[PDB]
Amino acid sequence: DIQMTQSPSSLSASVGDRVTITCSASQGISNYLNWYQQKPGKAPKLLIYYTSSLHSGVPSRFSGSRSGTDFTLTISSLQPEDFATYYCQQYSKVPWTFGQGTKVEIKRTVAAPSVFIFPPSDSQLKSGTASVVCLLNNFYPREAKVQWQSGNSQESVTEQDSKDSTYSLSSTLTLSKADYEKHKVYACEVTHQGLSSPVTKSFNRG
Amino acid sequence: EVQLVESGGGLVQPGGSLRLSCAASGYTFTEYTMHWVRQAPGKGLEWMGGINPNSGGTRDNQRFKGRFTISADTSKNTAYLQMNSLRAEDTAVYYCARRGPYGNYYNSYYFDYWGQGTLVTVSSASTKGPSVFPLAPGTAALGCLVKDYFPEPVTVSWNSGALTSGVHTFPAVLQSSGLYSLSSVVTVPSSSLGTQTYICNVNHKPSNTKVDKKVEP
Repeated sequence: DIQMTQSPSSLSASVGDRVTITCSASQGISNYLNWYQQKPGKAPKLLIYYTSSLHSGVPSRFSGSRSGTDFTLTISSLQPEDFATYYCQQYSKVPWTFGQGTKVEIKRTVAAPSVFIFPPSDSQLKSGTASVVCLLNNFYPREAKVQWQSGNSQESVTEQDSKDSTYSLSSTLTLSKADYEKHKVYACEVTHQGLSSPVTKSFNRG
Repeated sequence: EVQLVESGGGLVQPGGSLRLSCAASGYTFTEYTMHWVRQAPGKGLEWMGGINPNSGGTRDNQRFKGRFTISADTSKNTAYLQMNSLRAEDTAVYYCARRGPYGNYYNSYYFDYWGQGTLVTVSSASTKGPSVFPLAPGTAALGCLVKDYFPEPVTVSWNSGALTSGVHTFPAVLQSSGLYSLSSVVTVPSSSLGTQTYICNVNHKPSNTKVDKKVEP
């Protein structure tokens, strides 16, 4: 049962840089290695087959190579839409095995997060809870903190953007019915690198 | 133009038996070999086996020989995966995958086209559809808020697909309750608020429910 060992696990390059992905078969195989690109949300997509040949209509900045049991995927010049996870499959000995993946992230220049804030909706308030949504939109890098008060909000981050390589964050502040209507002014406090001063967006419940 | 469209993936009780289905079109089904590749969440891909629609003969994987069963229906251009005695670790996204190129070229053997995947999720909890509330609006930024549903995934689109640019569908979170929750926002011209209708379609296939909420200000 042939075992593909891919390195590195994840790398951050800059756009137009050259990225090198390794993959080392546990035992010897021929040219029988395929290279797949999986993007967040999508199913894996073939790029390079027979260890070096380009699938029809794949940007030729993509190369694959071979020295031994060791295999080498070559994005000559990284592009912001190449943000992906890349897999080698071996098709030498059944059962077919894939790599473990390499996550290829894009390093770009700092952006600051456009902030927006959302009161709870009339419609939702009848359920007995209220959810306040702070939204940080299209910032880089990924580090940034959101402040409302704590114990309440969960939060989550869009994956890397395939066009401007930016993130986005949905911090949601879910307190209770009339625990919402007790107090009056709601605001999320955002703090992020490309923002010189910790920015705060707010609304008064009324 | 080749499209593989999957379906079937929802919640399965631990022990129960689901059946997924690839639905191929845009070529001749009996010329190519469908397969099934599986991917647990955050994880690597795993080969499940394949089947030849033209002979019906199945290429198997001896760790799935027992529970799983691949098959196909020439008439409906459809290849299936049957899954019995399901356990927590069988949760994954299940892809089908065609294997080109035409023939057996002894140098070329790869999964060229794939289905979009479907999320089988095996756990004791019960299904609940989501409730969608709006996040109402230079640049205006509206969204809609999907809340209290089980299991993953919900599939959000905007203006039924016409609106793709500027969208941001955040990944779900699990709540101490045990129901999921996510948000999805777009940004749009303010000047367009008065004259374009913005609607979000939260399709929840593990319960056969799609909720379209209209976001006004």
